[PDB]
Amino acid sequence: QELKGKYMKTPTGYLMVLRHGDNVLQNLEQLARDEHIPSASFVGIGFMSEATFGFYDFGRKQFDPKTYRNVEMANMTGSIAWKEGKPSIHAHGTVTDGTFQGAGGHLLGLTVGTGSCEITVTVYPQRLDRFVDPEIQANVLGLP
Amino acid sequence: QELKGKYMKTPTGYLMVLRHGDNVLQNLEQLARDEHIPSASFVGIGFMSEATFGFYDFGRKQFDPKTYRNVEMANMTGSIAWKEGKPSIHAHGTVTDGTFQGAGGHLLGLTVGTGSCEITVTVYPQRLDRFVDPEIQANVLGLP
Amino acid sequence: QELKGKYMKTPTGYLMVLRHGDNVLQNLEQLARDEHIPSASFVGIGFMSEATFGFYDFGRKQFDPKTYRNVEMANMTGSIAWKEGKPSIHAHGTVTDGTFQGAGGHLLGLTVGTGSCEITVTVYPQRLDRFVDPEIQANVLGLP
Repeated sequence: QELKGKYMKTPTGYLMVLRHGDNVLQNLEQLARDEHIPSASFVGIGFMSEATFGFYDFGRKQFDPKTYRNVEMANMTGSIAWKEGKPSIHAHGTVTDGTFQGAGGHLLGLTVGTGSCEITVTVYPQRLDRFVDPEIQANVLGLP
Repeated sequence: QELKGKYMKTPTGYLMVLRHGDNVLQNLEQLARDEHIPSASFVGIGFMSEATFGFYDFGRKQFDPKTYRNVEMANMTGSIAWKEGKPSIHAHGTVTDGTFQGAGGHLLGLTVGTGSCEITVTVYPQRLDRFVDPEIQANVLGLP
Repeated sequence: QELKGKYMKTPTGYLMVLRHGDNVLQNLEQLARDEHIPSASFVGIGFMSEATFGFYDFGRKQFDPKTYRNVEMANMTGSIAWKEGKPSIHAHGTVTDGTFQGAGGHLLGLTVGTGSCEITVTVYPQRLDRFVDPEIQANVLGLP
């Protein structure tokens, strides 16, 4: 019942409308599990109480993080796939505040604020996993 | 005849190409009315003579606005729905100038400059309204 | 064989996953030629070893360019069409670095770094050309 009222089936996939306090990537993980999404693309917009990005450091194998608060999310773009049996969301975003200046990159997590988040999901029939590309030491989406 | 030559039907919705001087959100409103769009998602790009954003102030119930001139629109992302019988466009954007620095957020209005605006519209069969969410005092897209 | 393993057919078009060292717009040109794409929209994300943008100068008929290195591409949005028999890609992007500040605009070229690039392509049945709009001295996508 977690996702009750938070999405609708569309001809090409789903439309999701998340609400105050919803954890965006976790709700996309739950959609993947509830609807058994083989793989998907998505885009979205909304208003976030917090958005955390990471810039990956290959040397020390860690994301350097940064958190923004009470920001408009001008765009999110990403994919749904799987890794080790669990949903594996890969999302980027662009956020702006009352200066209107943009920031963002690779999303680690984000939470809807006093607003909503509209997400347009295009679902594919192929079950896709992500794997570590040994040439670069990063996760990449595998295609058939 | 307003929209003559400005869009084509696609398998999933429409593709719109707006031209010098066109008011982007107003042309999306007109597409909604002319094609009786129940609801839709969209993304787009273009070059704007002006783009006006707003950062909403919940205390005084007003957007603080900011206008940018002669800017590339690196992305727009949004939705078409209805409110009180009229089209209700919810759009965000990201704009850049000759410094290449990004800015944007919630769009209040924008006008195509010496360029064009390409808009990819995905149309859904469900008629959707936006409503004020009393928990947050903001418009949210209602789903069935 | 250039594009072997780099894309899959989807119900609405293609999904492309480009890899370290791939030239993004050139690979989209090659997809257009290999799959005889009449026209298309796309969005994408990835990590770029370099991304070059241009801000067009109408007076001297040239793009002023700027190159960013080792950047996350928070979004790309664009279209595939044709001009003089050759693919004509029109793409914008938004990139961020370890400051998380955003930059971008009109893309002249970009190369995948130690990462990948996921591209969601929506294909239309209509063959579209771009043409110079004599009122503005810029290329615009022509519609039927």
